[PDB]
This record gives sequence, structure tokens and C-alpha cells, in this order.
Amino acid sequence: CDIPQSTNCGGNVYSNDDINTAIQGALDDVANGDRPDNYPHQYYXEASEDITLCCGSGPWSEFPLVYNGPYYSSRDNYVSPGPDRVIYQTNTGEFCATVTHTGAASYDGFTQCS
Repeated sequence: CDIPQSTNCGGNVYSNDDINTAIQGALDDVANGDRPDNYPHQYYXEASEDITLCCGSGPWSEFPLVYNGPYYSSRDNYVSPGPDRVIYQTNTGEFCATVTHTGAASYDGFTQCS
């Protein structure tokens, strides 16, 4: 769907530019064989009960959502991905959702941003 003007991930508010930057960043990264901290990761889901995608069929990818993006981490300079992520349609770059570990029931769990 169209990138929202802003999104609230457990207190961290990101703009449409932060979101777009994450997706564009991830696509460029993949195109050049640079996968910072091994992201993007595949998003395996439609079975998900608390995450609603606003995009079509998979495959779906997930990449860290951060300020002054896009997220980047290097061989000798580790940078934490933080708790927030963007999910996009792998083959098209279509925005699907913003999710976060913040406010989830377990450390590895996710909830949708508002």
C-alpha cells in the first residue's frame, strides 16, 4: 500500500521518509550483494494473526527501520538493528507493514506498529 505519513512503533515515531529509505536501502543492498548483519531476512508469515500486510503475495522481506537510514552494519563495525522493522514485497518493493519487538509478549515476538 502507499507509505503512511508516519508510524508509531512502541514510542519510536518514523516518517514516510524513514520507511521509504529502509525499503530503497534494502533493495539497493541486495542488488549489490551487501546484506548488513545478514538483513534483509525473509518474512515467512499470511498465517500471522497480529500482523496484517497491505501488500499482495510473497515472497516478503524484512529490514531494520532506523533514523538516519538506511540501516548499515559492517564487518568490523557492528551496529544494532534495534527493535523496529519494515516488511516489503521482495520482487516489487511494495510496502507491506511496519512491525516491532517493542510491546511484544516475548523477546523474539512481534507486534504491528500503529
